[PDB]
Amino acid sequence: MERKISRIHLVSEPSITHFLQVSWEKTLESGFVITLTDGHSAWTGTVSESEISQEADDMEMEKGKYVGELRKALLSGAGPADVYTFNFSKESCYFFFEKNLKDVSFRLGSFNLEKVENPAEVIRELICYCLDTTAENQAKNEHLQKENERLLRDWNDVQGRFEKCVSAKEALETDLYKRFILVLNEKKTKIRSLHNKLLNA
Amino acid sequence: MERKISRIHLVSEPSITHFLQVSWEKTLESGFVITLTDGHSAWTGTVSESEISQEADDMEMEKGKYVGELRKALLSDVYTFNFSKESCYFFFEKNLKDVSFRLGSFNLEKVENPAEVIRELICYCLDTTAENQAKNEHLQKENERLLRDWNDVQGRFEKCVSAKEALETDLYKRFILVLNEKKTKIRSLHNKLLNA
Amino acid sequence: KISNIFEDVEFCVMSGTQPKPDLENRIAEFGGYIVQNPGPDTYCVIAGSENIRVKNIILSNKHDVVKPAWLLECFKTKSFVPWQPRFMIHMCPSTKEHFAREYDCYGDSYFIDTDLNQLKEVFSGIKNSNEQTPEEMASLIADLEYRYSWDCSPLSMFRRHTVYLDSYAVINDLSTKNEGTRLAIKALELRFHGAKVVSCLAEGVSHVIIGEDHSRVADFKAFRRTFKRKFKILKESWVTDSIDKCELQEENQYLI
Repeated sequence: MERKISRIHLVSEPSITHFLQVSWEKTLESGFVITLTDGHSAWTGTVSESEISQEADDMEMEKGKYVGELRKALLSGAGPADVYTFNFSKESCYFFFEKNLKDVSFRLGSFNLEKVENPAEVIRELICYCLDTTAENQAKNEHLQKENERLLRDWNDVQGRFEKCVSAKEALETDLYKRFILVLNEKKTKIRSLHNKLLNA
Repeated sequence: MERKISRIHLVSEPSITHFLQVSWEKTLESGFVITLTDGHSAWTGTVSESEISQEADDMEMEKGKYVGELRKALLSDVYTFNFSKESCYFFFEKNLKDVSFRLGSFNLEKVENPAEVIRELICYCLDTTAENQAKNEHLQKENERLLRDWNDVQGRFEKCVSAKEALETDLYKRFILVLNEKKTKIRSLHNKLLNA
Repeated sequence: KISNIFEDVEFCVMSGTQPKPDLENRIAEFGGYIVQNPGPDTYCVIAGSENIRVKNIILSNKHDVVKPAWLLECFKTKSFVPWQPRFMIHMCPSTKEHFAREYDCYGDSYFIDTDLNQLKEVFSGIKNSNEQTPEEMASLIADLEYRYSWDCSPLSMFRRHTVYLDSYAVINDLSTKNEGTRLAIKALELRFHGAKVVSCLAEGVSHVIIGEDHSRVADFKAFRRTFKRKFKILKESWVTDSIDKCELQEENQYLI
């Protein structure tokens, strides 16, 4: 049972921010509930598996495609390209939203909202969930950033140690050789001297 | 400009949730704005740099565990909030084991947009939340990549150490055979000397 | 046909088949005679691989058995290359004694200084043997560095240390190993610079190395009251600081 609060702007209200909360179970295509609010009031409504299918049919558009568009419009899924438009009458409580492509506006779907009776309260619930959300993602960030640090220091550290070790190892054989030759040739100094004295014996 | 947001209760209304929000500029010490809401109405209050440090003087105290008592008590079983909408007096007091005493109390003065205030605050969450999500995704893929590499260097360093261990052993093994042959020879000749 | 350095020289080629009849053919185009089994005038047998006639020819000691690479320098130099240990698979008594006057049994002169070249070549015929245990190699190595003052060499900086790294959530319990740890990398560094590293804390470890988790420190110091030989407990940064200045820092800085 996912939900998704997304902040929008109404065409009616250029400067004033508004919040769209959708909510469902996990598809969008199975239907969804849909509160708007502005701080100060709160409107709701429900869409259904089949209303969606009909809407798509109206647009002569393949169903995955259409739901594609729905997620991007309703869930802040928008690409850089994508421009979406949101329209609401307080008065008629009608919600429609559209996409804007080659300077045409293409309606993407509509809603019947029903102004809500308990306003300051669903606002409460809403904005408790956001505190919980922001706190979770905060804490997960603190953790990921600390692992990132750990990891970056430890990778830098093996890289250097490792390469210093590959050099030393590559110079080792000859190095041993050289230590071995001085020792054996000192032995041979001693062989020569004893042998010569034995000659003179 | 720093800030911090915080769910609370009042004893005045035990059964529901409110929000206190504390904002300040580069420190809590410059002074600060503080705001409270039920989800419906707008309460605000400005307590700044001059009567901030006059608190710890009319109490003679370390700003230290005042300032720090407040920030524990404010920026987030046992503080206790009480406010009245008519006066605007907001007080809190530190509740102890079998004593109790007084901690703080703004004489607030509320404002006219209960929406402009709920707007900044829902936004804050969403902006702060969406920002972290992006970073968390990048960090997460960065960290899998750093661990992969780390694991690879580890396996190549393991082989380089085995190779170094094997290279010495093999080479000492063939040294000690040859060195020994010089000492045995040195022994004959020494003995054979002493005898001629 | 192509030469006669070998003319009037009789050869047995037993192995082979670098191939037994190739070489007999080649011998034969250098003027030389082949003979199916050895005899009072055969000059030497040639010996590519271990074998029945061969293994046996060695067990008698009439003949003296030489590697195919000798003939191939003769063929390549068009000359009758003097025998050098590096050529001999086995020596008949008379020839053994002639070469035991100037040379080791591996081929090092008694009397003439070796070389990089010349000793590589000596080293180059031996494969060992196993006659040697890691613990064993260690001491031999260690005493030779001590003998020769090689014991401060970096790559040997730690031979004398026997070290337990705190890599197990339960001391000495191999199945509690914490893997992919800064401490896993310290075992590699210690081993690479000569250390003996041990997966078991027991009498004879001279050092134990902690990183950031001190959770087992007190178990260690508790273990060590029961030891005779009283290990040190050291910080990981001991090993790094020692390797970074290419010699032992030491220890009392890094205690515990």
